[PDB]
Formats: sequence, C-alpha cells, structure tokens
Amino acid sequence: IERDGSIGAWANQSGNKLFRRFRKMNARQSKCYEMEDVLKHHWLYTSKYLQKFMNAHNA
Amino acid sequence: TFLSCSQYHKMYRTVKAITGRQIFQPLHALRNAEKVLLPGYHPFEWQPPLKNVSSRTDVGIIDGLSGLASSVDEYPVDTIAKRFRYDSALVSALMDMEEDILEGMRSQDLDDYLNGPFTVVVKESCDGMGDVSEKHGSGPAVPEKAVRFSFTVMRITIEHGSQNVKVFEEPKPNSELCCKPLCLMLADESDHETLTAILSPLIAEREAMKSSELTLEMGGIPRTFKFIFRGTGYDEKLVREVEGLEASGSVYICTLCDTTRLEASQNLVFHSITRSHAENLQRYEVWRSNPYHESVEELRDRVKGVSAKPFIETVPSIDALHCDIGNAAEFYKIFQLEIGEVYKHPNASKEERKRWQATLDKHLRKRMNLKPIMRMNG
Amino acid sequence: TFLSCSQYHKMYRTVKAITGRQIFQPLHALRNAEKVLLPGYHPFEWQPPLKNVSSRTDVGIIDGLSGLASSVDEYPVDTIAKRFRYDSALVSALM
Amino acid sequence: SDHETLTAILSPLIAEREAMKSSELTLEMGGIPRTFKFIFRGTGYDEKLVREVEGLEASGSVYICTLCDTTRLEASQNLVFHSITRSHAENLQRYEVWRSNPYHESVEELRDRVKGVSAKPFIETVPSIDALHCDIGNAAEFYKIFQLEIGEVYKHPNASKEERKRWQATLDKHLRKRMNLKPIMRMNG
DNA sequence: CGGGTTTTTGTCTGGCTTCACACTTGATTTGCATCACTGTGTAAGACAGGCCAGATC
DNA sequence: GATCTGGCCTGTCTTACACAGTGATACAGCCCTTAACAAAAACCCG
DNA sequence: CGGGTTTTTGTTAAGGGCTGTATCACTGTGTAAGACAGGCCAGATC
DNA sequence: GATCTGGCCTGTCTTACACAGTGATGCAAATCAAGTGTGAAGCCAGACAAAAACCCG
Ligand SMILES: [Mg+2]
Ligand SMILES: [Zn+2]
Ligand SMILES: [Zn+2]
Repeated sequence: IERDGSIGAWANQSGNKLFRRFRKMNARQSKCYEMEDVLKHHWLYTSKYLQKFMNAHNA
Repeated sequence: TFLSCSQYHKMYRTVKAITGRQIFQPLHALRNAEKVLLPGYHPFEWQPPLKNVSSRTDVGIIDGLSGLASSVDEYPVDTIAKRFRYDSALVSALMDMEEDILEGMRSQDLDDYLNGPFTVVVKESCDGMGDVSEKHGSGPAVPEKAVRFSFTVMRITIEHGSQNVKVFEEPKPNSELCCKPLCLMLADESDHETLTAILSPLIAEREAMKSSELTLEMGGIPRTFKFIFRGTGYDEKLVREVEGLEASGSVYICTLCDTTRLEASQNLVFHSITRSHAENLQRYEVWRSNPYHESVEELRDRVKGVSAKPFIETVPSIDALHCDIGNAAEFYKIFQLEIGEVYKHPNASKEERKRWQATLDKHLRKRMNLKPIMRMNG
Repeated sequence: TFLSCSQYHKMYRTVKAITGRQIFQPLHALRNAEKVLLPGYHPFEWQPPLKNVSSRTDVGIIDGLSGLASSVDEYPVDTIAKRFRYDSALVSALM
Repeated sequence: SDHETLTAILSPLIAEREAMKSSELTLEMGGIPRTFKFIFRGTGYDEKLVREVEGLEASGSVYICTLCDTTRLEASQNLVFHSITRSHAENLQRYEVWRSNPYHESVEELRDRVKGVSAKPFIETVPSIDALHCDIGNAAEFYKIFQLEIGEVYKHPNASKEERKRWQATLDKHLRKRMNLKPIMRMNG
C-alpha cells in the first residue's frame, strides 16, 4: 500500500477469444503475414483516439 | 465491429448508390489514416545517443526473432514472432494521447506553451493465451499456445515551480482497452529458451531508454519526456519463473520476503519486503561460485530458494480475489474443524471429517439454500 | 454483411452521435421491416376449399415434425425440423 | 440415407403440394384481385437421391438409366436407340406387382420383370442431367481409348496389367512433355 | 340547359441572384481487376470382408 | 545384508465453475397541451 | 453596491408516442484445483 | 462326400482438388486544384387580363 497505494482488481478469456476472433475474421494464411495483421488490428483496437470517437454518445 | 474489406466495400458502394451522395469513405483514405496512426510515422529524437539502438524512425512491425539464424545447422525453432519497436510504440501511444493530456493540462490551470520534463509511468505485462488454434481437419492436432508482451500508460505528471500536478491519471488501468501490445509469439509459456531469446531485445531497449530523454513535437512546441517503468502485470507463476526462483514446491514460497512456509506459519506478521533484483543477482552468483564449499542443502538454504539467473526486473504485487479466497479457504477449514469439537478429540479420521463436511454442506443447503462445491472460487 | 444486433446498434448510435442526424434506423424499425416480409403476413384466399389444410393465414415458422410422437414408448428420433407452410411461402414470394 | 425420418418429415409437404396442384390462388397484391395457378417440377434432385426416393436400387442394380429400362449389358450393345419408359404411375404399378406377385415366379425373374423396383415411390420426380457429368464421362472414356490405341491391343489379345500401367506412364510423360499437362487419377471438370 | 364563382394562368418592364462551359494540365482518388497463400467440403477411387460357385482326394 | 513397504514429493489430468455472446422481451427515460406562479441572468440609473 | 426593467428556464398535473438500455433463457467455452499415478526414498524384517 | 480356392459385391475409409476467403497491389479513368470571363438560366417589385370545372336559377 505504501509503495503503490492501490492493490487493484485486475484479473481470462479476454486475451484468447479476442485473439481468435481477430485471427478468424480478418487475417491471412502462410503464418507469416497472419501475425502482422492480427498485431496491427489489436493495436488499432486499443487506440484512445478511436475509443474516444466511439464513446462520444454519452455526452 | 470486426468488419472485413470486401463486405465493407459492398456496404460502402450500396449506401453511396442509395443515398446518392458519398457519406462513408473508401478503403484508400481508410488505409491512409491507418498507416498514419500506426507507429513509426511521426519523427522524434533522444538527447542521449541510445546505444545499441538504430536512429531510423519509419519502421513498424518486424520479426520477433531479431535476426535469429534458424537454418538447418542451428537450434530448431519455428515459433513465428512479430514485434514493434519499444520507442516507436511508446511515441505512438504518446501521440494518440496528446489530445487527452493537452485537455488535462488546460483543465488543471495550466497554459499550452509549457515544457517538460514530463514524467510518464509505464507498466509492463505479459501472459499466455492457451489454445488459439481452431483445428478442424481431424480434431485436436496440437495444443498450440501463444503469448503476448504488452505495456500500458497510466500516469502522466509535470513538476512546475515547487510541486507537481498529475495531468493524466488513468480511470481504469485494469481494462482490456488500454493494453498496448509490443510483441506476439506462438511459443509456450514453459519454453524458457525461446521466450528469453525473444524478450532479450525488448529488455535491452528498455534498459537502454530507462535513462534517456525523449523529445517530441505535439502542437508545434518541442516537449521533453522521461519514463519510469514498472513490472507489475505478471502472475505469481511468471514472477517465480522469470526471477530465478524454484517452482511451487519446496518450503521457499514467498516472492516478497525470503521466509519459509514453517517460519511463516510460526510467525505470521514478522516479515517485510526484502527481495530486490540485485540481491537475487548476488545470490545467483554465490550459487554459481559457491565460495564456501558447503553441502547441497547448506548452500541451498544459504541462497534462500533462488537457483536460476533472472533477466527481468519486476515489482511484484497481489490480487484482491486471490487474497480474499486465500482467507475464505482458511475460514471454511476452521469452520469444519470447529463443527467437529476437535479440541476434545485427540485423533482425527478421514471418515469423521468427511461426515462433518457433509453435515455442514447439508445444513448450508437447507438454511442458506446454496450449492456447496469443493472447487473453491471467488 | 453478417451484422449482429449489438454491433449494428453500436454502429447506429456511433453514426448518430458523430453526425447528429438519424441517418440509419433503430432496431424496432428493422424488426417491423423484417416481419413485413416474412411469410404469413399478407392475406390471400383459394377458390377450392383446400381440404386437410387450415385456413389460418398468420402463421410462420412451425415445427417440421407436424405433431410428432416423441413419447418414450415410441420409435426414438432426435431431429430438429423447422419449416414454413407451402402456401404461405408462395404468397410471401409473390408479395 | 435415413429413410423413415425423411419420409415422416416430407409427407406433409408432399400432401400440401399434391393438394395445391389443382387449386386457384387469389391475391390482392396489385390493388386488384389476381388469380394464380401452379405447375410443380421436381428437377433439382441429384442421382443419389433420385435413386432412393423413386424406389429403385441405390447403386447395385444392373439397371442404370433412370429413364429407360435397359440393363447394363444391353446398354453396351444398344447405344442411341432408346426411349423414356419410366413414370410415377408405372413405378407404383410395378411396386404393387412386386408386392403382390400374382404370377408366382422365382425371385430373379420377378426382379428382372419389375426392372429393379423394390421400394414404394412417394415423390413424383423429373430427373435431369448437367453438362459436367457428360463431359467428364466422355473424357474418362477417351482417356482409356487413347491408352488402348497407344498400347497396340488390337494385335495383342491378352495383355498384362503392368504393361497397361507402363502404357499409362508413357502416355502421361509424353503428354506432360508436349502439351504440358498434369495427369491425375482424381478427375474433375 | 345556360350563367355565375372560384381556381388556376399568364402577362411586359425593369430588376435581383445563380449555376455552367471554357479551356487550362497534371495531380488525386476512385474503381475494378489481379496478386500471395492456404483450409476444407466433396466426389473419384481403390479395398478387403463377405458371399459365392467350381474343383480334387 | 538383501528385500518389502509406508510416507513425502511431483508432473500431469480431468473437471465444475465463472463467464461470453444472441435474438426477443421488458422496463425506463424524453415531448404534449394551460398556466399562474417559482426561480436564473445582463444591463442601467440612483 | 443595489433595486428596476427586461430576457430566459422550472413546475406539475397524463395517457400517449418514441427511443435507449437492461435482462432472460439459452447454450458454448476458457481455466486453475486438487486428485492421483508414479518416483524416490528410509525403516522394518527374514 | 468333405472342404479348398479364385472371382465379384458392396459398405468402407482415403485422398486429391477446385473454390472461397483474408489481406495488399496496380493501372485505366473520372474529377478537381485555382485563373478569370461571360452567358444562359432561376426568381421578384410595378398593375392588368385568359382556360377549366361545379353549383344555382
Ligand atoms: Mg498467467
Ligand atoms: Zn511473504
Ligand atoms: Zn437410358
């Protein structure tokens, strides 16, 4: 507590189901460009800019 | 929405034909904005030279093997790995959060023509995924396991005058929306050789940029950034494996203190955090050198558990669900012990405790109307 | 485009918030538009009485077994059959 | 291949179709009353299903034509001169004759008299073929014709299987060298 | 069955705005076809157990 | 002294249990029409 | 600095229509947990 | 008369094969960056007169 000040509540399937979805929906074969594409899509999915444009319906 | 390109173009042309005017945007400008937003687009610099790191700043995804020769006359390896550049992904995250940090600075009674040195707290984390192969040709073929190494920014501060002000604090860092990934590998978590071979360049760049100064353009004004890295997104298994400790076996089980199970059971609150990284390095050096010529168990107790060479400095932590279930299990056990009047019985049989647990579960299902189960959960 | 209900609603609300105007349609409008096209909506008739056929004209998906004998003391069968009515399907195709 | 469940599921649809065959629909789609008739043609059935729902044997019968009653032996002799001599009513009649057997004859003669009908038909089907099967059959025949003409079998009464395999290999190599084609036993379009 | 009442239809004179070729050319994006590379449903294709009848001591 | 056996570790190996996603249903918030009173403000002369 | 005069919002009456989330039976599916077959002994016995 | 053996029949995997997807390229083609410069239209102010349908005397 003195070191950080928050024990946190971090926890699953959120790393496997999303990865398999990105691999099955939009990815290539040959196991060479498949990883590049899934990494690019996973990077685009966690962008603060895109999320801010998405959740703008609350205001 | 997890949309492909063909059906997206179909919907685009259909809407453009129906509404007459063009409302959506074709794949050209979409891919343009995509490659603009991807790391390795905008320039930056560092006041230190950043030794062992190139100065090129227009490269993104690269092979995670880091030029590892995998020919016929070398060590067999086939795990495909891809990775970003740590500085590139870092500056890309900073650039996409520039708007939020500028809004925060404007809200916290500060102007816009401000300089650093800003302080950014970056946490790192990595964990496996399990089965990621949808094999349907003949059934279960191979238990292919993958792993991802990622980072997360959760604190941005600036010290002006005397004190500082946190211009950015993450609302919920323990989420699956701000987990910026660095690299992806198709390797098992237990495979130490390949994991280390892939994670060594990342740790090298991390230790290189730990004592550097970033200079970046945000709105036409140069800004200076410093970064403090924290390894706290690892579970106890990965911490115990990477830091050179033994498995989940012998009496040495604490990751923050060098105590044992017996000493912990005897004295409960009599320990403080002492296990640093340099101490573990020195203990591994003592294990390797053995400057006393002692027996196996003697030096094993002297080094206090650690027997491997660590290569990632981490800051261990504790989870709430785990610390709650660890106490709930002991509460359930002491209830089972107390509903049997064990302070009067000198011995204890398996049938006695089984019948006591059965009676307890029956009374619980009768009164509280729940479903008891031996599989303890949260 | 193989779009689910949740993702379609997300896209609809996102476009409505970023544009201001309601260019797309809500979920209930889409449900009405898909019910106006399913069989068993528009009325019809037949010059012959069409014996052994009911005269009800607002039925859609029905169990394909047509009153099965799934009791335990009968011939076992494990199938899931769903069907439209022939005249209803023809009327829907004509409409 | 599950016959009983398929029949139990398709009987209501067949009943509705045979009841609608002679009806008159009246609709109000274009603002005015419109009358509709219907003519049904079951031509979208493959060979495996048209040889099962019609009552004939699946694949082991000597009778191969789904339109004529010509046996496999007579088909190799008479090539073109044939006619369509099959329908639903005559199939029902042949099944009734097979079931009753009023002549009290042997099993083989009764089988060749009913032309392979063993099951009772319940769906009036109109069989048809496509160009793909025709062309693949013609090409499969011409392949063996080329093998037989390159092997010089008209002067060799009884050859060997290994000699024919050598002929096949030589023809495949010659074709791959001149025409540049990839031979394969798995035939397609 | 003829006349009256709306309702819509135009008038010149003089006076406002308002979109479109006309080239001018040479970048820009826009669109449809092509490229790299596998996973899989489906139909050809032998294939051995089984069922036979022809055969020998 | 050689052999058989109970007890402490140890690397799997099945599991129940917590979630995940979906179309349809059910609550649960925003305008409508008089209106006499109830408030917020910007600006100005005393 | 303070009232006067003037310029803008709230309030509850209510059965509606309209739109935004929350839930509900449904299953599937990833995952530590904790049990169990061995491995490896040190002690008892002929 | 008692088994022994070669040749079809048919329910079997078994196995190749074309197609559908994902993503990115990559040239042919329509459009637009600004420069005036007319040049033909659309509507409005000023007060004064023609077709077409339904109801009443
Ligand atoms: Mg983990
Ligand atoms: Zn401890
Ligand atoms: Zn024929």
